[PDB]
Amino acid sequence: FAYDGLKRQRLTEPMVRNEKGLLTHTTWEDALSRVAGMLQSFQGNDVAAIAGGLVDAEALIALKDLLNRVDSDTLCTEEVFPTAGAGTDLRSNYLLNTTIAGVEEADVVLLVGTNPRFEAPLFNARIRKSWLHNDLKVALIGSPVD
Amino acid sequence: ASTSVKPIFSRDMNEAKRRVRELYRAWYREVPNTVHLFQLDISVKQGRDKVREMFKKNAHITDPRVVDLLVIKGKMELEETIKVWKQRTHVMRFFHETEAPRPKDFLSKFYVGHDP
Amino acid sequence: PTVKPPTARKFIWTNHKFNLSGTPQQYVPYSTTRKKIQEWVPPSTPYK
Amino acid sequence: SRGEYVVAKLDDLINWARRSSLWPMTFGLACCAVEMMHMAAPRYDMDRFGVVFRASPRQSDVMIVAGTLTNKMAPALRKVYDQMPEPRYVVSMGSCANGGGYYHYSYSVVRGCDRIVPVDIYVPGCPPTAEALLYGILQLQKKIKREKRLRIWYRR
Amino acid sequence: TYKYVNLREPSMDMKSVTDRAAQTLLWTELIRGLGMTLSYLFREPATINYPFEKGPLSPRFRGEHALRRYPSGEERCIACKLCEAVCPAQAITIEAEPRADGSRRTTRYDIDMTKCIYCGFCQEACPVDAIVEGPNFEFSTETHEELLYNKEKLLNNGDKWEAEIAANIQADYLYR
Amino acid sequence: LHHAVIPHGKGGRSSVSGIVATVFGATGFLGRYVVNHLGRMGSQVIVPHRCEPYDTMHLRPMGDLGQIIFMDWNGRDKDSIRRAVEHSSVVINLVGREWETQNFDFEDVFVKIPQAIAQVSKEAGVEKFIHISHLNADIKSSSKYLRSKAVGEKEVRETFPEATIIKPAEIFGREDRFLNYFANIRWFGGVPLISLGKKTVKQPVYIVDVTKGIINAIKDPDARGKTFAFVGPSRYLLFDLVQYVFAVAHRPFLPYPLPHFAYRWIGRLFEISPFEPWTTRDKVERIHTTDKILPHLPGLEDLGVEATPLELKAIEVLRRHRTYRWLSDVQPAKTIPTS
Amino acid sequence: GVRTSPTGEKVTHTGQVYDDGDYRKVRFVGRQKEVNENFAIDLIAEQPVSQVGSRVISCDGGGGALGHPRVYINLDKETKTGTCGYCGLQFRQQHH
Amino acid sequence: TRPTVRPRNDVAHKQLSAFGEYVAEILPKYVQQVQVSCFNELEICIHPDGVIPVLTFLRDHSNAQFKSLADLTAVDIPTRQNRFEIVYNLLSLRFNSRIRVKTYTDELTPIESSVPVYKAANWYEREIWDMFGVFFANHPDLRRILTDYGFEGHPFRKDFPLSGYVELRYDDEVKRVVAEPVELAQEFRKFDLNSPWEAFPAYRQPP
Ligand SMILES: CCCCCCCCCCCCCCCCCC(=O)OC[C@H](COP(=O)([O-])OCC[N+](C)(C)C)OC(=O)CCCCCCCCCCCCCCCCC
Ligand SMILES: NC(=O)C1=CN([C@@H]2O[C@H](COP(=O)(O)OP(=O)(O)OC[C@H]3O[C@@H](n4cnc5c(N)ncnc54)[C@H](OP(=O)(O)O)[C@@H]3O)[C@@H](O)[C@H]2O)C=CC1
Ligand code: SF4
Ligand code: SF4
Ligand code: SF4
Ligand SMILES: [Zn+2]
Repeated sequence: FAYDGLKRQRLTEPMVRNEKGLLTHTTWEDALSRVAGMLQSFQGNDVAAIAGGLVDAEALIALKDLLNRVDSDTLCTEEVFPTAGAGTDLRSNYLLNTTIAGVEEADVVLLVGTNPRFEAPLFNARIRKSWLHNDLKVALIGSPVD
Repeated sequence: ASTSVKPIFSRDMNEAKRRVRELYRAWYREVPNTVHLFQLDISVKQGRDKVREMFKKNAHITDPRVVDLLVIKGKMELEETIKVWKQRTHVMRFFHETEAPRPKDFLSKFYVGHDP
Repeated sequence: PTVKPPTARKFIWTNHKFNLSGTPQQYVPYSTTRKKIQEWVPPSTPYK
Repeated sequence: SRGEYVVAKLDDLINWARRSSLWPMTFGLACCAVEMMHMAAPRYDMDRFGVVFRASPRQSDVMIVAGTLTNKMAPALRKVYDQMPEPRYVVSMGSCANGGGYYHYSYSVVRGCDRIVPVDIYVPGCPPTAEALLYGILQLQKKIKREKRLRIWYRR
Repeated sequence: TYKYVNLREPSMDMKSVTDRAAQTLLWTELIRGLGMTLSYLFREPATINYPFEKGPLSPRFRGEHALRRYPSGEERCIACKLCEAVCPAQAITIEAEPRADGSRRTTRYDIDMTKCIYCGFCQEACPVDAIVEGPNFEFSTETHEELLYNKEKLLNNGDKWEAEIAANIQADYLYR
Repeated sequence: LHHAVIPHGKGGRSSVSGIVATVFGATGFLGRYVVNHLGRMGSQVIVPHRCEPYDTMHLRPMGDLGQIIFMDWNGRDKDSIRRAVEHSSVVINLVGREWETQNFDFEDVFVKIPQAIAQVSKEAGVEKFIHISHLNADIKSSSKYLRSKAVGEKEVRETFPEATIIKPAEIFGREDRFLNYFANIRWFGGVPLISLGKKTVKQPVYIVDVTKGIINAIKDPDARGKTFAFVGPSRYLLFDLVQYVFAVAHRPFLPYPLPHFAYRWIGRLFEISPFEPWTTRDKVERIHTTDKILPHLPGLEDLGVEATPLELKAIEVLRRHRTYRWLSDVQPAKTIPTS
Repeated sequence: GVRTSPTGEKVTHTGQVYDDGDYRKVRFVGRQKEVNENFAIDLIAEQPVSQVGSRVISCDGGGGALGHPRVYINLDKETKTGTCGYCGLQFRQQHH
Repeated sequence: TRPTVRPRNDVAHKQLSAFGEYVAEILPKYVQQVQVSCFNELEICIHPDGVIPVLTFLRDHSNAQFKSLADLTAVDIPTRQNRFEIVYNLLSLRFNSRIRVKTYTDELTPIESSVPVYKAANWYEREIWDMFGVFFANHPDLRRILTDYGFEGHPFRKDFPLSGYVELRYDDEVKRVVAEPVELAQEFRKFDLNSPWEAFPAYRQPP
């Protein structure tokens, strides 16, 4: 039921700041040229990037390559993940290694600081299916949510 | 067994290429008549350039059956032009004189729309 | 109609209009639906 | 007098002459030609309005495009229109000529004869009844009765 | 059972040969064809005095479209889109949403009168007698745009032809 | 914002280009081609017309349904001008007349009307304004046509400072009165040319080139408040261009000189016609006026248009004047080298 | 009912009207905008509620086979009136 | 008998079955499958090499005398290797019967023209080439019959778009009718009508 938010508050034209500091519509030529000028002037640490929660892999790689060609590596995300240790070098360190369908094979599940009912509703539903059919023992470390 | 296929006219590319050249000669000799008969405003040089462009589009084909069909269709196209079954509008549909040049580069296609 | 008049209803035209094509009163088509996708309106104040 | 009076009356004379002697060249293309032949039939007898049954292109005043106009036929319909002496009018009869009709989404059909020639009157139906076509012709006479060729020339 | 149309042997007696010679020389059977057209000259013509006289029609006639109302003035259409599914020419375009009072009503109802084949399937499909083809056949326009009807035009036709549309439906619904 | 219509589609007839154009004088030669190009790409075109609606019928098939809208307007009525530009984003002015009538003179059509359109357009908030003048617009010109052109050109630039002004040479095409003018003189025996047509240099331009310049000027943001000069690629002597026309038309060529004072006398005679005069005193002055060179003004190369040689497009214009079908070639006309 | 926006253009029963700076308004210059002045949402509100003495009532829109399919409307709730899904006529139970 | 069910003619079903075996025995070299439908129509499925033999046998044999070619058409089934299916409908006036003969081809394999057997196949095969692109060998005069001159493609193929790739228009600049890429002011709306519940169990296919 969130698709109707794809019909409000949409960005439909490129916009740049005018002499009064407000955003006015412009063309793709003017907006991109104004961005390339600043990008060329700066280099290295002076260029950074942050990725949001709905960005696709195609856009992530393209932005990283563009920022690499000015010798920038500050390609950041909004969702923290500890880099101490192996960091984001081994995929097993930041994946659901058992897989969603693997919960049906588990016999003890330990939940640490997470409300999967709202973060991953269809992952919580899979836990209840094992709880209901496989008599799965579930333990939680965190606030006592239903 | 599997690659055994009944041919149309040619048994190998050498035989097929013979028909292609014969068709090319027939088209080359015909362009002056088409320009005069249809009162086209193009020149004979433009017409013969168009014939060459059409032939060079299908220069990567290596299947004799596919080439025979291309020649069979080409012969039909020549027949419609020689006998004036076509009209001045049909002949001038190879040149696209009314379609504005479509962009070819990424930036030009990026501005107009979403089609790649 | 004099012998068997039509049923009266409040929404029926009381005045009949002949064919209006070619006159200033002619029908002009248009889309009867509202705008589907609303666009974001930038703030009316500076930021820096 | 005023000058505008003489020109106003001369317009009526030539408007009356042109609408009282409409000679149509009928492009019978599909079923709509049958309903066009029933307007020439005794019941409606278009000949009694001054509208002859058929005329050759060089002496025709209005072209009635009656039936589906395919891509193959489109070049030939324009050629006949170009060779009609002026003033020339075009009546689009039926859905097929009006906008494509039943065959609107076909690969071989012109989606409306107004893509090839200007149209003065559109007669709707599939087919329009012979009386609905006669209403279009009579509606073309009134359009010609509103012409102001000389009044406009007088004010140039 | 069959019959022959042109299997005859003309008689060859002098009486018959002279009859055919008289026909060949005296043009007898051609003058007989002049007597058939002379008779028509003295008959009453079948022409009617249009527009003062009109050709007869029936209650089933399929003409210009119209959207109808209930006696209260509420629109009959409840945006079910059956007419849009059955339309063989795809001449109907419908968009709907809940109305301010919650009812199921259309926001777009267009008939492209240049795609329409005036077939009547839309009024057969309609379960509430909302969309009908009225008795008007005299709505030719001067432009192609005047024949792209929207909901306002169709509701104006209904309020314009209800007196006559209601009577025709009353005279034919028992056959439906 | 209430503009930037966001073009959609693939640039075709049923596409949307985002141009809402009011074309004044769209029922003439140049306007016929401007509307066609605007409607080809899917533009909303408003066509104010003064003539009979029958004389705009050739424009209807140029756009999709609802894309070409026709209105009545009067040159001296500001309200009619207001109705036809209050919704447009660009206004194009093609009003003009090669002769003077009893009601409109060169002051009316080339000064007052263009100024009225420019003034009303400014009040209505029209972003772009294209105005057509002549390449030979000069206040010290013998032709009253070209004098009023200069006066009006200056008055538009002040009323509408951001306006784009195009200055084309004689435009040649199927419906032109330039090549068709040097073909109907056969009706009068030989071809009279002042000084035998040796002291005049012409640089004609093709109609489609002028049309693509105007369209590119609408989409080009650099054309605001800029003056252009649309000229052909080659320069010709009036004698060797008129000779070419007859050569292409395959008509006999019998040129003979005629003094300037006598050529105006016959032009004075043809002006009595209450219909389109065959020739006039002003027409004779412009036919023999040498085309100015303005190297300091952008041409068709700055708008991305390549000028079409008169040789390529002369046959199509002059085919109808030939008397035989499938006759059976002519040599290119002599051209004045640059520098 | 029929109302006019702050530009002189009438508003349809679907709520449609061109904005002040919409170029599409040029189609009505020298012509008119077709609007039906018989808004059905208003007219159906003029119909008095029918007072019936049973829990369940049926509506066919009036006219038998000339109306709409026969539906049955529950009237148990005493806080609202049972409305017909087809024609909009409202029904109420007799005080119980 | 049920008033609403089409009655069954078992006598004619037995005759057509017997003649199907008759043809399957006399021409084993080509006949691949014979079948009779519940509404009593006989189909002979042949290898494409057997067009001239099988058709000549049915036309000339004394127990066939199928002297009229009622129709000749093609069906495009893209999921088969040989997508095209050539169908011959023949009528016998001596025995007051009808037979259908089916063969197959693909885009590049030609099929021998049957003009020698039935002269009616001349135009019927020009229409198959024009609408489906099947080539017929030794056809006296093969060329487009229905489509526009210079028209590119084969409209009746299953992968050809309904509205085609080009549309015609008159352009006032070039003073002629032109062809441009197709754009539709209203796209042909596509309806998914098939019900997700099986309707005819008798025709169910093994999984
Ligand atoms: C003792 C005195 C002796 C004196 C001489 C006696 C003369 C005896 C009579 C002589 C024979 C009669 C000759 C009649 C003319 C022959 C015509 C002929 O050749 O027919 C054969 C021809 C040909 O007939 P066929 O097509 O069957 O071919 C005959 C020859 N074969 C078969 C071998 C090919 O027929 C026609 O003439 C066709 C007629 C077409 C005309 C259609 C219009 C007719 C409408 C009727 C008009 C009436 C006119 C009245 C005018 C009045 C004016 C004031
Ligand atoms: N053609 C050429 O060679 C050259 C053209 N130009 C200029 O380009 C513009 C287009 O000229 P062009 O099309 O070739 O020639 P046209 O005479 O054929 O075009 C004239 C147009 O302007 C209209 N017009 C004339 N007077 C009036 C008036 N009082 N009120 C309203 N409209 C009027 C005409 O309307 P209507 O026909 O209905 O009366 C017509 O539509 C002109 O300004 C011209 O000076 C400049 C250089 C060369
Ligand atoms: S509009 Fe109807 S009657 Fe006319 S040609 Fe088309 S299908 Fe036939
Ligand atoms: S009459 Fe037929 S074609 Fe016309 S709108 Fe109704 S269903 Fe569609
Ligand atoms: S007109 Fe009738 S069939 Fe069409 S949507 Fe409305 S109620 Fe349904
Ligand atoms: Zn109800």
